[PDB]
Amino acid sequence: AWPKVQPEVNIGVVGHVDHGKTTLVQAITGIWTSKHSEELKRGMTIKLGYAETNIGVCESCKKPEAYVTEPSCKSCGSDDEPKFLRRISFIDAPGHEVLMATMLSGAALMDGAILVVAANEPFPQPQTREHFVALGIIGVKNLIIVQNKVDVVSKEEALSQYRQIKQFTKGTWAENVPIIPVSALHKINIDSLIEGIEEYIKTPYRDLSQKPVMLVIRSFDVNKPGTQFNELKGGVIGGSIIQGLFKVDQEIKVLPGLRVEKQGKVSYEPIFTKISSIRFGDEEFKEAKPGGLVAIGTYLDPSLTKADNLLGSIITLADAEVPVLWNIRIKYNLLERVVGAKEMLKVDPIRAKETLMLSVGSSTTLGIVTSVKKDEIEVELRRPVAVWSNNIRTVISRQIAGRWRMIGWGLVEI
Repeated sequence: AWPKVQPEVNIGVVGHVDHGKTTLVQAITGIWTSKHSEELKRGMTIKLGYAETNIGVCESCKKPEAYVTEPSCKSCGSDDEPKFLRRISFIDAPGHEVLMATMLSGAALMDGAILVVAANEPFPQPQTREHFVALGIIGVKNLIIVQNKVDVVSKEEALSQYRQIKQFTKGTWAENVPIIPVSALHKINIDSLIEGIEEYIKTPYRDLSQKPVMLVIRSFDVNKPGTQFNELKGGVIGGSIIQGLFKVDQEIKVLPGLRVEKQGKVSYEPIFTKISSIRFGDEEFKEAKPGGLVAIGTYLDPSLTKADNLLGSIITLADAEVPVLWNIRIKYNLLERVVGAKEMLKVDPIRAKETLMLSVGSSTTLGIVTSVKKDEIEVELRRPVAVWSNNIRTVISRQIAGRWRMIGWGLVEI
């Protein structure tokens, strides 16, 4: 039989627009990501397209048709349970995305991604061009492009566009990202896509002994109304554990933690508690490894987690040693120009004393530059950040126009 495991990789599905990639996940998995009642029935995630699947292969059958997301090979005249390969998860932002300071999170929670482009529209649309650029800044690796809606266009018109795409990736990091053509609506060529995810978005190497760290992307008071006081449950933390391993019953802390205002002056107190449960989807486990979105029960005053109070923090083992710097040094690489408004605008170098909005892990906190050099800048943060590792990639964003737009990335120095 196939196992009851947690997902081991997160794949971000970055689409052009609407439910034309909400149904692509829905097609690979069979459980709509936008407006999924899986948030009501174990799976609370706002704005989150979070769905998972098991991936197997019928050894007895030919590829790509040999891949299955189900324990069955009937698809190809075989009653042999197929081989299980892994369980994966997809993440994507609903319809007119809104992936401004939300997509930046995917940076940490994304072992690879999928950029879906409409095959019956001119390539590359505006949104597509920039989506492309955001994946460079995010530093996302494994990428696959998907020509959606190819059954609505001629093999030649489909092939023609293919060319433009390859002629766009020509020169950039995605020089050779594969382009897989499908039809998410009427399910055309979905097998090749599963074979593609298997070949191009392999699960990255994991060191299960590394300092356990988890990025909290959601948190809340799981209790319902009318609950009798002596029957309440501790706050629940939702997020993706990045490195390390977390077992139920461990002593953990939350960084930066709880904001304190004593003596008129603002300070942060790390929040300690213990793990009461680990849950990946509908299934409860005992260990949480990097892989999908995990819901963690705690002994925290629900009042501390209610309405994502903790979003942006990071969970680490109680004893871990993680600094939280109100001031950080960054080895950056700015962007030449950024598309927007009329024609693809130019980026001004880092001005001293200007306000930037940087994002470490799942925390985008803005600060003030205090020092500027060719490769390094020093920023005075509005809120402290927990620097769990040394070269934690950061995304620098300036408010060009009225929108906070990405102007480059950088590595945090310590």
